[PDB]
Amino acid sequence: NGNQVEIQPRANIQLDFPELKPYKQVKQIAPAELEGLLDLERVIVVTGFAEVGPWGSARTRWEMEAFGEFSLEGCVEMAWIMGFISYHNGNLKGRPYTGWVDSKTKEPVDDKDVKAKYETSILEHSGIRLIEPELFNG
Amino acid sequence: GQKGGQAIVVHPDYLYGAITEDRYNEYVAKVSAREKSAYKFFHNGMIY
Amino acid sequence: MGEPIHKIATRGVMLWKEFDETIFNLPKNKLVPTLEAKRDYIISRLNADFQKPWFATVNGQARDLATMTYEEVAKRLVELMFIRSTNSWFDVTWRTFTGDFLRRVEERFTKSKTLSLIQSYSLLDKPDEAIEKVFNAYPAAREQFLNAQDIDHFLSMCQNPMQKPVPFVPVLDRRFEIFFKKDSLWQSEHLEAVVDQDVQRTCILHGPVAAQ
Repeated sequence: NGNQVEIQPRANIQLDFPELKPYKQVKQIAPAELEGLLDLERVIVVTGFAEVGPWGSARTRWEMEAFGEFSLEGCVEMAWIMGFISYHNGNLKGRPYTGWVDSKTKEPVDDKDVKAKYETSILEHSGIRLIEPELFNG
Repeated sequence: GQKGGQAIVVHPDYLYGAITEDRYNEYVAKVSAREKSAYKFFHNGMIY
Repeated sequence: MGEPIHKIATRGVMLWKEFDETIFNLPKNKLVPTLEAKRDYIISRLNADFQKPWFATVNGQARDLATMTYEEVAKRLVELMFIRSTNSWFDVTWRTFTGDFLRRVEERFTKSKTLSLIQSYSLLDKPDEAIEKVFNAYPAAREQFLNAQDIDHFLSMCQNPMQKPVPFVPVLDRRFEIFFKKDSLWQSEHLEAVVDQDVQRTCILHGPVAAQ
């Protein structure tokens, strides 16, 4: 007699702003008498936070802390932080390319392949580990 | 050096009980717009 | 390339002449600052008086690719490349362009290996239903601006040689002249593929003396 397309995930890193409920539910949580009782100039709130640490940013550190391993967005962020991957937009070996390339070899890297390519080295060079003299002036 | 400290952080949703519905809704709209701009900036800044 | 052409003085051609003497004759080191200074005026002129409008225009509000949602981009592509009168895409390479964009949308907003919801681009012969399907599967794409990488991908595939040039201006940069001028002659015979079927937006070659 003679002669399905599959879709690969691409990392979509989010900022993770707090979810805001409808006024009805949020009104249900706190006493009804609280409305107009507080001087909101005297209430201090945290509107942003960040960190630089052994597990990267606050996003990647939290992934490691809460779940013990990196999602795709976490793996891509750790790879980019550690300089394993870099973004490219232009001609690569003649053909145009838009996406991640390995920082050293400049070969294209798909998001799905970041874990397989790099995760083991990311985990080996993150968190509590043997002191690396190159990071502390020998 | 005897430096002891404590902080208490409360869930942000308790704040909203202190304001009216109109103020809350206008805040929500403003935050949503700001978050979209922040995403745009974050990804541009990351890749470049 | 700078060769004179005799064209009917339509609003599109008048804009062409204005840009010829105001933007395209500028030296390289001045082109980008001028485009940046005149972005609003240029965008308004494109949307009002030219056959290749500003792409990032949502419901008449000028924008940028970075300030559009994925859904807004998909709908704009369908609005500018799909002819309602003939119920067809003006050409199949624009169909392929829109299908490529929807596949990228799925790739961006999917969490694991999955079957594409656009198995054959022939499903785009009813673009509304295909768009509804894609963005019902990935509702988060209706309220998130394009990832910067997807902006770059979109502009890359606006520059695909094996593809009919896109009927819009997607960005203001060093290649604005190419975006503005390339493939300007077919619109005279296919007004059904122009924004308002408006001849005044198109360029029609005609001799001055022979016109009499």
